[PDB]
Amino acid sequence: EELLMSLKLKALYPLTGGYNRHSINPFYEELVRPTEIKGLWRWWNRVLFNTLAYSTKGKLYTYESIDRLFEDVFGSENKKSAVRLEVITDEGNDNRFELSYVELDKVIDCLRNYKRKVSLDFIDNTLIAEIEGSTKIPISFKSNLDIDKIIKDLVHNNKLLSFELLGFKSVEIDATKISDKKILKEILRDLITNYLEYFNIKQEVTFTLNIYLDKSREHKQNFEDKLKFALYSLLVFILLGGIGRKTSRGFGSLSIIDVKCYDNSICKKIEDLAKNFLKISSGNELKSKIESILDCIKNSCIDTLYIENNILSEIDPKKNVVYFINSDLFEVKRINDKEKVLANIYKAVSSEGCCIKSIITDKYVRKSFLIAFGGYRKVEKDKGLDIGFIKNYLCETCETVSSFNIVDFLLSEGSFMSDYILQYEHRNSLLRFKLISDNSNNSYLIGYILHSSYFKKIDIKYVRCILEKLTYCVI
Amino acid sequence: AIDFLVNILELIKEKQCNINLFSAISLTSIVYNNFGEFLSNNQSYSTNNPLLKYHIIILNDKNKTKDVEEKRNIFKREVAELISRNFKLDGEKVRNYFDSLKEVLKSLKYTIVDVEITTRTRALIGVSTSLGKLIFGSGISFDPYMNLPYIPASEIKGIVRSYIEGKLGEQEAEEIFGNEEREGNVNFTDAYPTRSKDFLFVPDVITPHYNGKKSEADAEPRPVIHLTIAPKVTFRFLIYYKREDVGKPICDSMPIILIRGLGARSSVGYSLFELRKIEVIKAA
Amino acid sequence: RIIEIDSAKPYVWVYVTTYELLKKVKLYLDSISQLSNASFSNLKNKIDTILAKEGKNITLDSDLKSAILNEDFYVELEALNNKIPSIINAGVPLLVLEDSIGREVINRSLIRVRRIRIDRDKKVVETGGLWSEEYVPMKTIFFSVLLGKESKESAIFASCILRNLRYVILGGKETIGKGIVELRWVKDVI
Amino acid sequence: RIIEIDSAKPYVWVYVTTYELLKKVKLYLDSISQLSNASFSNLKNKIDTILAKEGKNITLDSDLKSAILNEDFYVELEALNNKIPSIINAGVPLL
Amino acid sequence: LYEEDYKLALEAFKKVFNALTHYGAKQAFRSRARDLVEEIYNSGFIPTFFYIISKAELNSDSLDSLISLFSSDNAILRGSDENVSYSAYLFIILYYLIKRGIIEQKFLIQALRCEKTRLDLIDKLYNLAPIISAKIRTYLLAIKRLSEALIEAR
Amino acid sequence: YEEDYKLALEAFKKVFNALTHYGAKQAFRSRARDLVEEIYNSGFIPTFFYIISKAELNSDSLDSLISLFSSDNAILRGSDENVSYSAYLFIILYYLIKRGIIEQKFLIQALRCEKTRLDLIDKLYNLAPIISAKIRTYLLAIKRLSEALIEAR
Amino acid sequence: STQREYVFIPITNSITIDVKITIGGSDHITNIDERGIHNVLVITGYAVDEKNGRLVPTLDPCDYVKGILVAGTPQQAQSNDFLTLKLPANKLYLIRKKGNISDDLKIYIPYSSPDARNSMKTKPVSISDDTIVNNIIKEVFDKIYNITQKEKVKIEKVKEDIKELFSYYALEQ
Amino acid sequence: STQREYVFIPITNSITIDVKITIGGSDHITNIDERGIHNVLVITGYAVDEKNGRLVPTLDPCDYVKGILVAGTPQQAQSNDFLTLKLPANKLYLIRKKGNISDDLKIYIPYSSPDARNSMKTKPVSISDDTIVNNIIKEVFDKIYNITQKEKVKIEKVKEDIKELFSYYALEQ
Amino acid sequence: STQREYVFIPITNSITIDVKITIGGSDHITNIDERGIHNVLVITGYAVDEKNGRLVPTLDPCDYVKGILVAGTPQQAQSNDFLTLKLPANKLYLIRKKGNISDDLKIYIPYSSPDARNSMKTKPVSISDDTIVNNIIKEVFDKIYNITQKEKVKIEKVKEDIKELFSYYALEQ
Amino acid sequence: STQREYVFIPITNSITIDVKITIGGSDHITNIDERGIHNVLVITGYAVDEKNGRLVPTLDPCDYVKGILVAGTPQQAQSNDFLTLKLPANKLYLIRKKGNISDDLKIYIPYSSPDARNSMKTKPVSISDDTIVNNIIKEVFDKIYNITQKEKVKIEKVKEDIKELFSYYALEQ
Repeated sequence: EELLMSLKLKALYPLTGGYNRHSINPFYEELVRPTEIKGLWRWWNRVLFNTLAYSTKGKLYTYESIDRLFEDVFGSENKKSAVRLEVITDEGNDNRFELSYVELDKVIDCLRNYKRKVSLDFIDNTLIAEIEGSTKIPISFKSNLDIDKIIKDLVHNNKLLSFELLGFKSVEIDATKISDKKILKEILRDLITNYLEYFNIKQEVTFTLNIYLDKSREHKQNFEDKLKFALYSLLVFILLGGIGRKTSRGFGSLSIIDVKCYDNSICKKIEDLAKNFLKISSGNELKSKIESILDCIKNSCIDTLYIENNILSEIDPKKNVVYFINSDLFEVKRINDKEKVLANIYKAVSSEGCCIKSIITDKYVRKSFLIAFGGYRKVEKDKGLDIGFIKNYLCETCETVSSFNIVDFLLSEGSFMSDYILQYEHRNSLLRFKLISDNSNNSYLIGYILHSSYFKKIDIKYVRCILEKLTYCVI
Repeated sequence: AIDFLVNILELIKEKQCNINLFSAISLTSIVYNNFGEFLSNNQSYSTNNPLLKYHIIILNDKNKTKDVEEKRNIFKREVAELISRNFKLDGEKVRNYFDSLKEVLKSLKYTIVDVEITTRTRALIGVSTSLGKLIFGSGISFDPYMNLPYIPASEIKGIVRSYIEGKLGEQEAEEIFGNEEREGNVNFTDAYPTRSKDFLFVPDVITPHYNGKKSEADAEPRPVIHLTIAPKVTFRFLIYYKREDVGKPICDSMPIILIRGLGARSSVGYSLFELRKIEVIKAA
Repeated sequence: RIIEIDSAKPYVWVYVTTYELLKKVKLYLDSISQLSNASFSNLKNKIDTILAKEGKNITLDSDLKSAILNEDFYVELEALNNKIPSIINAGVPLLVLEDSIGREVINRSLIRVRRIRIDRDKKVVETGGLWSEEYVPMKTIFFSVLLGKESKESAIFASCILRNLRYVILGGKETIGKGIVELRWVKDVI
Repeated sequence: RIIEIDSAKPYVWVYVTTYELLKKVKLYLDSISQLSNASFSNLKNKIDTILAKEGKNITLDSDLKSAILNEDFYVELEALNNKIPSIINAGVPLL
Repeated sequence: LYEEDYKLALEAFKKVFNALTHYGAKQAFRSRARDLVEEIYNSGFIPTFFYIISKAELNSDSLDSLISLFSSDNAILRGSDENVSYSAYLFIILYYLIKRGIIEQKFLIQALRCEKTRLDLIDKLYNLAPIISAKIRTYLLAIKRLSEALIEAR
Repeated sequence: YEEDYKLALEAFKKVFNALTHYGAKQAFRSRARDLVEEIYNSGFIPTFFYIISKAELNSDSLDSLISLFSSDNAILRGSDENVSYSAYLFIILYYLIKRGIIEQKFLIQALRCEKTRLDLIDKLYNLAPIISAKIRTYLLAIKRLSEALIEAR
Repeated sequence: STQREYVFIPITNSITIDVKITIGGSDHITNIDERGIHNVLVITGYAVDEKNGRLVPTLDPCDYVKGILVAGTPQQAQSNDFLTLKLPANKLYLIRKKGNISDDLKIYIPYSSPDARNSMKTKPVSISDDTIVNNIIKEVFDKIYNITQKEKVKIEKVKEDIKELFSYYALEQ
Repeated sequence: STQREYVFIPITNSITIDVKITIGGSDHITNIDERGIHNVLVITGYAVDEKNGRLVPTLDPCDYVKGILVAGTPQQAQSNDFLTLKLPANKLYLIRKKGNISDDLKIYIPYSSPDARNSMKTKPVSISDDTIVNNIIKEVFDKIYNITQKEKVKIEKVKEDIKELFSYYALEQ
Repeated sequence: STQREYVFIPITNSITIDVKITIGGSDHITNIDERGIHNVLVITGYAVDEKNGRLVPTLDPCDYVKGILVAGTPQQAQSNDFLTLKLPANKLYLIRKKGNISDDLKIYIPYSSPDARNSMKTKPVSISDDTIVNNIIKEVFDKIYNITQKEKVKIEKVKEDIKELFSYYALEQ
Repeated sequence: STQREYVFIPITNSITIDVKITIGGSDHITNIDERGIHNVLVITGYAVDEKNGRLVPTLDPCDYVKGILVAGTPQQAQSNDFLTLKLPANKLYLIRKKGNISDDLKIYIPYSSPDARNSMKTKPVSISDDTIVNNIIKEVFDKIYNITQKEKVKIEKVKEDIKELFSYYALEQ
């Protein structure tokens, strides 16, 4: 075993989770989970691979076979991983979340013989137990983690973050039946912890990502070639994706501070292509680099492209979904207020925000666009024609003014994609954002659209200059 | 009795090192698995009782059931926090154990190699054993009579041997660890925790999205709360032998092998250790 | 391993024996006393008091009222008089279960560990390389006797050898730390 | 070894004998009661009381009605008519 | 009469083995029988017993099919591959408690079905603990060997 | 009489050849000694379930056995454990065929497709006390040819 | 809901000959569209008796019946062999549950009563004899739902549910 | 053969004796000799209405009523109060059973018709409110409690046995 | 020489006799006297097609057609159907074997072509439905010998062996 | 689907392939790629008899014939040299399986009318005689696979498979 390479990266406002869905907990703190890197690296490998397969073969391959193809690198049920990650985040402390005291016993007395719901809000460095039965009583707590002011701003001013607080902030309390205080004092006490821990957010989380090789994986078929392709999918993971939660909206965006390597025979082009991001100096100059890195994985420097192997499996378009990189939908602007655009992206992904109420100026072409691009949207098909008039935009074949047709989305009935694109509460967003920079103080927002397989076909330039105006008013 | 199980959770938070954690977790699993049932009208619960919380609290309204399965997820997370917070390591009985054992092996005229390894990152040893298996789905190698997690000597011997067999070839390994026609020349002892900074166990999660998944359509997270060994926990174990011949390749290999994986899921950097000290008591 | 409430003294594990197991120890001491000169009336005495309580789960050396043994067997334990001295000669208590219960408790009291064999190249478990073994916990106590015959050398074997004999390695799995054991002569720990 | 089903008085083991084994003991007693003046009526009458109940599994000093001997063998025991004073004196019954 | 554990295991197996339809469901049941017999020793019968009922995810229909399997033959365990496996191994355990006369069948079905008598089942299992433990672990060893033979590996 | 010693010669001859590797031979030598005493101590049915489980008879191994009944160049595939247990299983079935304890047609159609294996094991269970009486001298002969014709490890 | 009718599948079918006035409204709940019968309703503690078969009650909780719950009438307004209960659909032990129903019904279930000079001696019965599952798909599963059965009769999966689900404990006296 | 009746221990008292509790033979299944009530019959799918405390048959198997079995004549005048089953004694669900009983029996259980005017919403009732955990505890027992005058003075445990077992379901309409 | 033909035991009616008059000689293959039916023939790799009880050759060894092969020639009509097979009687898989056959047996089997219209998915057809259980004896067994339905109290067993011995597969398409 | 044909492998060159061109698609069934032969089909109750071997249909289940499944057509519309069934491939008794096969396949099997005028009297025959396996290689394993053994280096690892796997039965006339 020996160290393959080292990637000193940084993350921008990462929302890394844990057992409690927060980056800190009563026991430890991890702002970077080496399990999420390995999990996302594999996700950005099954995407890049199907990109290399939808540019040289016109074929798409299922996930359970791409990793079966790469299991000699990332490992599987039949083989240990050949690469092993090791994240060494800086400041290397213990830094658990400790709640020293929380003086709350009036709100306890405000909660006898009643079924209310407590709700926490952080108003001017002080939190309030908003009993929806009209009692905004304050609380005098004292804890760690020093919420400065900025996160309190950043959370309240970002409509996405504030929307996900709706879980971690409130809970009903039935007390008409037998009640207590030793029990209520412990219900409310953790409700504080699960709330303040949501505010352990930090910009500029600097960590290293050491990647080791074992030197015991004999070159089965393309080991030396499968591996150096995985490094490519790791760079595009760094350059297009982030770690943590809501990375499809800019959070946890990754950068590159300095890349070393220790085996020139493999990492040669990878470190070089990675070296080209330490000194980015112009918006459309990076738009060239984003394409420079991508094409060197395509027809230029074709990394052994051994698709002619009996491991893969073509997908079924009417029952499978696959995400791959459309090399054309890419936009690199420039920004100087990360927090502003981080809160602006809500203007571009919400069905009422002041960026797509301008670009796609209607109800249906607006919503139906998000339904097919903005991940999964809560669309309640209990009202009138606004389930079909958005269907009329997303049919497989019907009267279309805009090209948002889905591979088997039929009207008057529901196929597999008909329910999937409509009722499946876990669907990633094809429209993504990422803020990237280092050593230049020149932050560049990046916008792109992952190409899916359920799309019948998409008018490239139309939905591009939709995305174009998008990335413009997001600043 | 059922009057005994409803009180089992209070027993954990009032002893903190003195219940049988193995049997306490197993008994808890009867409540975690009948969680919906233990909530119906099962009063006579003390003030200390942690099941009232799920009577008072309420998470869904349209479903009696969906209200419960959410409460059960919280109960599991709460149980993992009780164990990790209350059950903390008392390593005096281990030091008295290893010091008594070490004197025995001197009586038997061995050359002992005392070794302390320190947990650097959250470790996972014996993930497929039975401790919380009935709650968390994972386990930890747990000695139910020392009432402590441990690393099996067979695992340390098997990890060290794979490093010598890989480094020093085959014939050198089978000359130190033997084969089906020669006995081994090195014995190992289980590794028990002797000192921690604050915690001994620590909750964690594994949330697979794309595992055995064909496409993006069949993807959905499956969170798995479980227990891991906390960082900065020192495990002590012994290595003893009779031939000085085998003394060098063990004292050599030890520091290297620990910095790599010494347990489960070390490909993603979980069970990495740190040679804290090596003591060598020559026989005579 | 034991879990119990109602005790000013908590226990993680306890000693457990049965009446059939003490009978065979009495039977051993009965016969060797008639097949030799050595008469260990003190052990016979301690065991006779315990055997008189047969039919009930009793509790020596402590004051437990009822417990759950090995997660599965709830027993209600009578208390034999506290003045019956310790036979283990230690601080942990000692239950004597009636043999119908104690046969289940003692069998589930053995440590049972699965081991594997690793593919050297895939670093994964081999095919059919997974088996399980059975250990008896630390601090278990076994009773046996060592008998000799008048030989001018049984005299030396008992005089010098048997005295300088405290620690021995028994059984297998020696290289994973199993097998070390201690011999405690009744002659000096009666 | 016994599994004491169809009863609540639990035994761990039990003494098991058969009728052919007893017939050979009757023979030994009948013969030597002629080659000597010594008679063993107390033993010869216990054994003969048992041998009358041949063609049936009986238990002498017990109330079992059923058992699973040596983990495999089910027996439907019929207790003896009244009692026999424990040929081999012990609390453990004889089947 | 009285069936020995190996005859009781064949009977219980040919009901489950036929109720399972998808071979993926049978390969799961092969994993259950292999390690659920080792778990009953390490964590007792009673903790492991309710673990199985939970992992079975006894829905109204799944529990309905399981009951049908005791009497009918056309009964088919339907559900996910890991649900029906644990649902099948629950029948294996129930088929023993019922046939050996350890627990009455009515009380057992009424336990799995309604929540009130479920707690009462937890009690009966602690009284009958020395009865079940002595025997069951060799009837389940036969179910383990019957599955490793009649069901191809993973 | 010694018909069962001749029968054990035909059977061992088939096994001794269908076991290609010499380590698979030394494993069948282990099975022949252990599995004859286990039928003594534990009985036929417990030992048969033990055998038939370590054999891992899917359908690929069933054809090797079914052919071996007729051909004399079939070969057992698998590793030393699987082949040796599968060989010993054939050793047993060969006796129940050549002694009319089971109809060979039944035994071959039972080994074949899906479920009559359960019918076989069910039937074998009802003949258990007959079989364990008749195979004693046969399996004991197999045990001695094994210890004679196959070297140790 | 309306006046509701529970009929039993068990194989004599002359009491499902006795099925009567249909929905009137649209209260068909036992969905049979593609996968087969849904919202099946099992009664525990009864038995169909298949001889004047009208669900005679028992006391065992191990014997049960399964059938169809459809919008009906008390067999031409004859309320001696029916119970006519009303439950809030909380206590509706449905199987193969699909969708949901409102929280009150007027369910009519057949009724009989124990007659002495005999025992109860109940026994389970399966369903087989593909002529029978033709006898009921034509008679008792058709003249209740004969709007389909041009599309879902060889993607049927209803006999796959009849043979599977509709077990019962006939008296067999 | 002896015929028996079925009384229970409710929070209410609307089943005062409702019967001639003796048939000329003092045999009793629900034996309370050794360590508490034994062989107590549990009836599934029924509620008591807490008024005219006869049983309402319910399709929910989670309905819960349990009582004791006593041998008498079922008030042959009022033959409108029961349904007079006859089961082989192996088809009824008992609790804390004793030496088995494997012969046919005739049993009478208080049955009140559905009487469809409202919808049933059954709810669980334990036994508490010591006001009656002694008074009618004597009454319903006093048929066999003046014998218990030796079994209640020094063998007094069955007052805490009522607390546990009899947790029937009152309809509580 | 000894002409013989195959007639088996399905649910269908086309199997009633399916083949004209028996040999006329006193020879048969299957005993019927003591233990019920003896020497039931089992042919593998064929199904009955739910009608027109002929055996289309499948390939899997799981498909059974259990029946009583008897002495005779097929229908004294077009030989476009039957196998017309000769074998030394040590090459037909009998079950419940009795007094040994010793000669070569020319046999006729109701063979259909593979019928390559679509897939053949066999459906195991067990025998039940007591009404036909007697009809089968009434249409097949009572005529092949005529020593049955006339002088047998052993008719009871022939009612049981059909529901115990014969169990086959069918295409049903 | 792919119209597949079953070239059994006896010792004789009676195979002489006498069937039509290869797959017409891209996939055989009987692969020989790297671990040896694969997906070898097995037929039971048939003997090839190698007198223009055409698998005379026996009824003894102990008679089997192995062989390869390659996609071809039954000899230029001469559709009587074969059986021509259509089956769902779940019933395909295959050996040394390597990967998946779909839900519907057409199988052409060289078939002969039941060879009457003789009792079958078939006997087992293996494959031996390296002259024949050398023939069989160039006869079918190269005429149908003149693209393997060239991208494959080791060939004489799979030659003995023909001696090892492909046993059969024959009337031996």
